[PDB]
Amino acid sequence: YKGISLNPIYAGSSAVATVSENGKILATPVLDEINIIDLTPGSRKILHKISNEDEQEITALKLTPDGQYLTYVSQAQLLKIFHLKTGKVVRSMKISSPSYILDADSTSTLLAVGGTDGSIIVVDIENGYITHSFKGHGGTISSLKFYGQLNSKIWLLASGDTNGMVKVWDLVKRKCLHTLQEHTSAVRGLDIIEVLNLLSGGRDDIINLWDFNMKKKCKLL
Amino acid sequence: AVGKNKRLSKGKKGQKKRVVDPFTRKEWFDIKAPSTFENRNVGKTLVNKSTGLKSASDALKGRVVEVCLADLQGSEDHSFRKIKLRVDEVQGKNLLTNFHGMDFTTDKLRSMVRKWQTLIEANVTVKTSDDYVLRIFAIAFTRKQANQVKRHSYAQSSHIRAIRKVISEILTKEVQGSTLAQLTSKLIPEVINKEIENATKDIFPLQNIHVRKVKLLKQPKFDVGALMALHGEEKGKKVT
Amino acid sequence: NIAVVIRNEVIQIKLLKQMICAGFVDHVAVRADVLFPDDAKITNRTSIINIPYIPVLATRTPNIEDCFVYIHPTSILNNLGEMPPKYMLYYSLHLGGNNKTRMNTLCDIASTPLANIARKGLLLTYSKPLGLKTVNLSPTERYCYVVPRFGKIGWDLNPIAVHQKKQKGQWTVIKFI
Amino acid sequence: RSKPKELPFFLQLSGEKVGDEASVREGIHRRDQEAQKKLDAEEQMNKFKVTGRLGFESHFTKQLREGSQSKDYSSLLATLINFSPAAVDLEIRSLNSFEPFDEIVWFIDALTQGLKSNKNFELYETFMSLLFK
Amino acid sequence: KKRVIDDEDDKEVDTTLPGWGEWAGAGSKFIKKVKGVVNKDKRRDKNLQNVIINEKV
Amino acid sequence: ESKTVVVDDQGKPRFTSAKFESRKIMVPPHRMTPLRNSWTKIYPPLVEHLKLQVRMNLKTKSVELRTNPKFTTDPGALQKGADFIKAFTLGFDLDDSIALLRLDDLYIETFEVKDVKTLTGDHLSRAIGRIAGKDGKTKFAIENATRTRIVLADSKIHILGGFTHIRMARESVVSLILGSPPGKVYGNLRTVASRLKER
Amino acid sequence: SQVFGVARIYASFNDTFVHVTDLSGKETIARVTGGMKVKADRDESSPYAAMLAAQDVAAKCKEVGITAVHVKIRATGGTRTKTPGPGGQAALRALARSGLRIGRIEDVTPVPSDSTRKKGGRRGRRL
Repeated sequence: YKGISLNPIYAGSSAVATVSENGKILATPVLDEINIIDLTPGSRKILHKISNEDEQEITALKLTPDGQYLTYVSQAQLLKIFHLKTGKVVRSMKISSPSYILDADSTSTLLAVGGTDGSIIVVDIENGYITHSFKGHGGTISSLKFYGQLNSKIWLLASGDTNGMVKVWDLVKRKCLHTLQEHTSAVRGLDIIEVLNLLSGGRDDIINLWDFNMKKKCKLL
Repeated sequence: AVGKNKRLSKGKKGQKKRVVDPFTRKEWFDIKAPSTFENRNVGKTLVNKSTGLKSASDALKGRVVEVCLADLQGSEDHSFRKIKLRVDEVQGKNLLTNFHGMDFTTDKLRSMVRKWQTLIEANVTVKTSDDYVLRIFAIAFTRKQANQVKRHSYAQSSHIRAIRKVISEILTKEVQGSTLAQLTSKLIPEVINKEIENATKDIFPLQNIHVRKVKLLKQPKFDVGALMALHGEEKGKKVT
Repeated sequence: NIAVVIRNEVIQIKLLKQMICAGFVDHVAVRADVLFPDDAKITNRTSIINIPYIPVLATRTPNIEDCFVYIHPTSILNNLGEMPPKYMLYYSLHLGGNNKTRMNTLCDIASTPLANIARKGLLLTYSKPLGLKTVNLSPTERYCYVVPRFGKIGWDLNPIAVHQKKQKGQWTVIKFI
Repeated sequence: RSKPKELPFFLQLSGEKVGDEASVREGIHRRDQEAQKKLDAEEQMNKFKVTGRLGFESHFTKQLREGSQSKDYSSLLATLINFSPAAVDLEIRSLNSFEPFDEIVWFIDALTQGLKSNKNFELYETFMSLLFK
Repeated sequence: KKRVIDDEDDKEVDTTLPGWGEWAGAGSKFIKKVKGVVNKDKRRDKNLQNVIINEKV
Repeated sequence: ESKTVVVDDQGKPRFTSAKFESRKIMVPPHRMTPLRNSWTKIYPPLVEHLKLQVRMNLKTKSVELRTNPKFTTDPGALQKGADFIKAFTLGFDLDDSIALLRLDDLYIETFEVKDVKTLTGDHLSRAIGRIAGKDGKTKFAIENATRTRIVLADSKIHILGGFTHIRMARESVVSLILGSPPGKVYGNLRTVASRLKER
Repeated sequence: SQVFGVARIYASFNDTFVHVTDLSGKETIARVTGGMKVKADRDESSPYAAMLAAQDVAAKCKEVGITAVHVKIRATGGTRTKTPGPGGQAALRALARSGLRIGRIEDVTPVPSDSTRKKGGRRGRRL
């Protein structure tokens, strides 16, 4: 008898799915592979399985806002960055900590990755070399957020801890520009909006809005 | 087995979907020990949730942690003792704990018990001045003199009974004159057993004299003021 | 590069001159006996001339291939003597007074460095393998001692052990030994 | 037919060799010898280290060359016949095969000239067969 | 002669055990004498230019 | 690290690039004399091949193994070392315990005659006699047959070897404890030995 | 700087549990099991099984954010045997390898002062 098999798409692993700016592209981890599917009205189909190893499950995965690069960290403590055009794993590098938080810039250029140890590293996407590594606070990282215009000179990285702490760091200066201990629990979410204002969602119950400046002006709005 | 041939039992009829995310719904609390020990901050524990402060407070009023005095005090030579603390008053992520019991480690007990000597186990039930009914087990082993030639060092039943009586009266006098915080303060630097030795030094030369175990049995009416003093008030931040 | 902006900062002379050769090929020359060595230590005082007698070669230039040259006076090696190395690699030749040609600037080099650089280049047309063994690992791959030709003609150099391969009908060289 | 006739501290054993039938039931050096052969080759390669100064172009191939120049191979045939068998095989094997095929063409011409000469018939045929080999 | 002098001489061994004192490890960080057959100073071949006597035998 | 952002085409940014652990294991006295006796053959494998600082607190009769943050390489080296010393303490020969270091799949299993069947006094002595066999012939037969090492303590018996091997050795030993005479046991041993050799 | 759990390693005679909990043993974090990682039942108490079990639990513990563990190994105790087996040894080795910081090892095997009868019967249990 002829047979056709329907396979599940988002299964197993506890990592968030991701999409580009257009619904056309979706990434999703099954327990060991990473389905990519083209979402087109009516003609929703698949691009390609990737099957590095069936044993270690994908820990977290990000898809750059333009459907060009996919970056995924596995249980083995190493990141694989994968080109979508050529459909090929371009680079790989260990990260010395089981990471769980990925964030790609609006521009397709930078990707910050943060893991349980507390140190986070931000890497150039196109060229597999990290820019700089942040020792950071001591708790397990909870979220990351980038801020930078398409053509600007200011770039900010906000990192949220499992403790009620959020550190805003400069990228062109790499200083603990402001250390904000305000939540009592983990900072699940983060967001930067232009004038500056900062958003921090403390998992306990709270959503904090900080009026903020490149200079020491940083108060609870 | 998760094998294909492991045939299905009544068993796997209706499962439940893993959607709860338990260690996202849960929460972290840190505990603190009384002021007798030196390192008071030890470890963290988990509470199911906080939606019921009923649940939070009740779980942490039932909790009982169990640490080793080496970890607690910094000196690695208390490796074999191991105390039990129970937390009963909680405030602001931070748990206040007091003494709840003692024991050795099974390795140390097997290590002390050797073959050519007598073991003596004394067992006294008492109550402190704090109204904490308590039970203390002590042990000792009949060592041998510096010019022994006899292979063994056995004591007679008479010497055994005399030493048991002495140990019982020493333990009860000490822990009836004491209070429970004072009891732990005595029990830390091995002073009761120094007394036991120094008292039994004329009946029979002993060795490895230890206060093997302490057991709480009854507790008095609770006292949050006593706890806070034993550990040695706050405002908020104007959310609007 | 780390630390984005750019700042300027035994010294292994062998590699230094190997590098300089990689730059300055092909304008090479070899000193020739015997008017250059201490035979010409006679007889002036406080200023001695050691008559430079050096055939310049470059196969890309068969005309000035194998031509006698005299040193430039401005060089710090102006008619100096008792200097060890044999091949001198120069920047540019120029004709001046007494209808005499001289080299611009120099580097002192020897056999196996010239061999390395020209190998990476083009000029070393090797010989048949050479009593000394010549082991073949596979029909394509063999080791062999070869004397190369650095050359209307050019000289040769010392024999070198070489790990060369057959491909495309020639015994191209992989690495030296 | 005339070639003559002729540990680690941390062991790494397997699930059947030691008692790990579990890993067996869920069951999950030639390159080393190649590396060692490379190494031996290096060993003789740098053990023979004579730096005597030897001519670039061998006598045989040179003589062939001016034979081609003069379009007559008499001397080349003379020396080819005077060779020793091991030699003859060595050079014929170690000719060249580049694009222009000049060496092979010249050798073929030499053999044809010899067969015209009507001398050493057997050795000229056998040289031709060796070249074809 | 040097060989036999050192053979016949009184040995002195080092009986230290790395350990018992303190950490005798990769990172960082008890002597007795045994009488030989003859001490070097007593041998009846000293001040003999070309002689080698074996007190051992 | 000097530092400036460079703005590339499309204006996008570009930058440039930029635990000691301890364990303690005690030693009984009757196994404390031989530890001193063969100590000099013990620390070299610990320090040279495992890079593991050692010590012996003879004022607490323990051996302390601590691993350095930088010198050691293998994380599991510490645990293998602890196991090796532990086996030597339980009473195995030095070279046997070294084998326990060398490999990675050697285990030690212990149990007791009262764990198998409650025996009292003279019966228990006879049972240990039946395990040992005259001049240890029986125990040596089992060890050679199943490629393991057996040590009888007073009543505890310990078996070192690979997993299935110690299972087989335990099996035979338990039969001996219940009371099958050494003749029948030896017959069974030679049968399983032939089968294991063929496989 | 770190946080500590307590890894309770129950090495039964024909299975193995590796149960990680918080201090005070109340809030269980991860629990795996021999056969559960090995789909058979000869091998449900095998060193390989326990090795996989401990590897996975180390994964889950590193999830939750606990970096060190004290360990309480255990045998079935009671009237049965009383010493942890190869299963427990394998689990311990695998986990320490996996790189959680091991703090303090104990053997909390329940040893009856005065046991009741044991399952065997007068003739003896096994074989």
